[PDB]
Amino acid sequence: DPMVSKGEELFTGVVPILVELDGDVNGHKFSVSGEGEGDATYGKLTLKFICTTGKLPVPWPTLVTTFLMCFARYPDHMKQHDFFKSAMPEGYVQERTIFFKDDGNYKTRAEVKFEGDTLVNRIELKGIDFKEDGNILGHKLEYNYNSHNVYIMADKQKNGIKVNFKIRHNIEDGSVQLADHYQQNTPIGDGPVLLPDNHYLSYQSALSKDPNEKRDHMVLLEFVTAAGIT
Repeated sequence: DPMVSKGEELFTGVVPILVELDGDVNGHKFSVSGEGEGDATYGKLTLKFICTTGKLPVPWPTLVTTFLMCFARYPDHMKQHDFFKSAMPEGYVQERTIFFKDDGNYKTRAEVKFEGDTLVNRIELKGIDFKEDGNILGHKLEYNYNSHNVYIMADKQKNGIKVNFKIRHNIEDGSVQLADHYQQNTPIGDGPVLLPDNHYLSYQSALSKDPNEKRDHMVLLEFVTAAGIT
């Protein structure tokens, strides 16, 4: 498949990754830069993020889903369903609303595209209607992360996809903070893209810290594999 070849071909080895985020949550402004690498053959991503403005005013686990689905491992038998890669190098827009249960919401807009050999994720985030002393602005979420399926369907009319999933963030008291994700992606270029049958991505994410790093930061390791089409 001379299409599967093209995007495939852009992702067959280790690819450098840059991430930039500009954020405002209830007027608390912040910026984050991230670097690392993706290896889509194994569904593997290794990333480190730095708050460049000082203290991050929301919990790092809240930004995991915002901070690269083109690095998912699609089984050979499902390569016709990989929208993300098909959209490259010109890229795609990823928009979300993230509804924190009994709290505020993030709205994000990201452009994911190649800049030379580097895969870049540029993000604008706005959060509103958060509680002062709630789980997010009150920093009550644990520094950990649960494994999660992400469900993908075609959105024929935006020539793209829609994505939906729930994340449960562990709260320091032993309870959980639901973060209900609604997502849409659309290609940036006018070139043909793959429009998938319904399927899911399985994600596992591990969070850590760099023992030499004194700035507020997060180290993220993610494994991601497409399935649900046997």
